[PDB]
Amino acid sequence: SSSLPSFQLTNTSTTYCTSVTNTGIYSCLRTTIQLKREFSFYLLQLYIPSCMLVIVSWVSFWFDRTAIPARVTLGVTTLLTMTAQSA
Amino acid sequence: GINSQLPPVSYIKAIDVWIGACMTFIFCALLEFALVNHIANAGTTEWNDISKRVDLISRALFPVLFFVFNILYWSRFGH
Ligand SMILES: CC[C@H](C)[C@H]1O[C@]2(CC[C@@H]1C)C[C@@H]1C[C@@H](C/C=C(\C)[C@@H](O[C@H]3C[C@H](OC)[C@@H](O[C@H]4C[C@H](OC)[C@@H](O)[C@H](C)O4)[C@H](C)O3)[C@@H](C)/C=C/C=C3\CO[C@@H]4[C@H](O)C(C)=C[C@@H](C(=O)O1)[C@]34O)O2
Ligand SMILES: *[C@@H]1O[C@H](CO)[C@@H](O)[C@H](O)[C@H]1NC(C)=O
Ligand SMILES: CCCCCCCCCCC
Ligand SMILES: CCCCCCCC
Ligand SMILES: [Cl-]
Repeated sequence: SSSLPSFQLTNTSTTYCTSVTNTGIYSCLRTTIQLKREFSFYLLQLYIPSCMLVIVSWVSFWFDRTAIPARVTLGVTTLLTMTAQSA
Repeated sequence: GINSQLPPVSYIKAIDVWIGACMTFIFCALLEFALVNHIANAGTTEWNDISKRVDLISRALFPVLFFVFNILYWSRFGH
């Protein structure tokens, strides 16, 4: 688990997968590990920064309606950045 | 860029604390712009000079706070 940083090995199972083929019936075992993706990364590199990006788009609601350049610059920049991050 | 050369982990790295903080100082700068500009266009001169006051305070408070942060940060992770 220490050499597996990105996931968390939650459960394992030991089963049989014997199957019938055209050349005959072959005995078969199957071991199965269950990997749960770590969330800390995606919280910090995706969710948090996107909220922070969406929240920025709101601070333009507090700029006077006359200064529209400021509003557009915010709304547009956050939108572009949103795209980049997703890419 | 930095986070791209790293494996997704389950803990908060010291790098994260430093990026996140600088992120905030810039976010609050924007917030300040809005606050200042909003109370500025208010008809009364009562708010107008308050608007001026916020800038004066910010011009010093921000650097000071950022300096304080650096001190706390480096003492905590430079050890
Ligand atoms: C707080 C979100 C809002 C939107 C704020 O965002 C900003 C400013 C605007 C808003 C107020 C910007 C944001 C940082 C935050 C400030 C956050 C910190 C200074 C640190 O984190 C805080 C909160 C965190 O818990 C959310 C908490 O961890 C706890 C709780 C967790 O579980 C709930 C748990 O997992 C954990 C184990 O223990 C932590 C101790 O302390 C710091 C760690 C955050 C770093 C953030 C980032 C670093 O690189 C990321 C990315 O490369 C990028 C481009 C944007 C950054 C960002 O998004 O910057 C980024 O994602 O503020
Ligand atoms: C792990 O645990 C749960 C509960 O026992 C079970 O439903 C799941 O199928 C298991 N996964 C594996 C891969 O063994
Ligand atoms: C009374 C106001 C004095 C403001 C000084 C601001 C200095 C900022 C320096 C940032 C490096
Ligand atoms: C650790 C976050 C510090 C944010 C300070 C912001 C001051 C305007
Ligand atoms: Cl631009």
